[PDB]
Amino acid sequence: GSHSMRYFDTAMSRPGRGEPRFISVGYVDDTQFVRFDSDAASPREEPRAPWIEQEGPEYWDRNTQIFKTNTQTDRESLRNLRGYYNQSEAGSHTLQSMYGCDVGPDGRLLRGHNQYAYDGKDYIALNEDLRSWTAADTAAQITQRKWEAARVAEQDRAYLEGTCVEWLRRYLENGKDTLERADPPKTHVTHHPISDHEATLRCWALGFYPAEITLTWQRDGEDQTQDTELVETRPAGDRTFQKWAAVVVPSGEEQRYTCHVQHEGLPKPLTLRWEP
Amino acid sequence: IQRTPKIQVYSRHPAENGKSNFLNCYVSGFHPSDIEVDLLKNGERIEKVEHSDLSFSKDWSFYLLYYTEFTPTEKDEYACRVNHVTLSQPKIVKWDRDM
Amino acid sequence: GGRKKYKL
Repeated sequence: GSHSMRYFDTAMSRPGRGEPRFISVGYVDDTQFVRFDSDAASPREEPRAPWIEQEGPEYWDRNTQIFKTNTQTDRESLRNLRGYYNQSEAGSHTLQSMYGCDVGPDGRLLRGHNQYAYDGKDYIALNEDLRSWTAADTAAQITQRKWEAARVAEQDRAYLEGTCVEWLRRYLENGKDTLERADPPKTHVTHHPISDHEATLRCWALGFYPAEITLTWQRDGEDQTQDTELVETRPAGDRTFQKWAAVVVPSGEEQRYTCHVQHEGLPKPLTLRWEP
Repeated sequence: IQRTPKIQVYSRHPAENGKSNFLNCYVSGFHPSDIEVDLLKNGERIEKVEHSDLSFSKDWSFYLLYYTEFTPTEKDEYACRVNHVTLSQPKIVKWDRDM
Repeated sequence: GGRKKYKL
């Protein structure tokens, strides 16, 4: 499957500093398109991608109301969770949630998602069947019991299989020039002496979209996984990403190393080496 | 649980002394979400500094991009200073043109 | 498009 739509919601309590803050950002792949923040002067759902701007007044009003109520729901959920864990009302806590759908090249549902984490630890998750739940502990089991009783999975499923896939398909059509375009990385190898004995060979990948990519080094055709330093893929700010991998090699043996790059915007994977 | 931020300082486009660019400070892999970031020019804080909306990775750790328009030179020193609950003193990372 | 969430 080639695409996904997903919402990343964060609710944070702050006793003595107001009601818990709620923020929700929506994405299509690695492209953000909406944001909602309860701490904004006038909280409303607002565009963060040009292709969502054409959407009408009713679209904005409806999603604004949806997130205002979700703000209340997650505040009540934070209260409940404090109870489930016998925590004091003095501490600060975080309730995160990710939900959405993945679709194939043809637009058909690959899989749905709906999970939560409390203070950075997995809490409850809708299973891939879109019918049952997996709870991480006895507190999560309380949420599971209430959800099973009210038949919540059935509501999430109707959305994840219907409405979510319909929105994703519409967004993909409206933003086809960017959402459906993969930008390949610009690549090269740099060389930095360390001493008379060793040097670093660093391999670059710049300007790529989407973020998914694989850079690896080999000495004499053998992957150097344990000896390679890799940095986390980082956003450039123009929608694209960057990344590098480095290896310290003995002076004079530079030609025994090759860097390999795989990216979806590349027809065939690349092989490069230091060119003095 | 608490996870300390990973910090990367770099430019949007390759650095060319005299050409306008964007200085980026990207913090990731941290929990909880409260964090304070400053972009420094020869030890001084830069005022025109923006940032991306709060979000997180598949493992629940947060990430934020802080950026500012700037023009590199051979003399100027740039850096990112970050404070988070996992840190005793603000951590300062110097911009390395080759990283 | 978003969805109505439920209390934990």
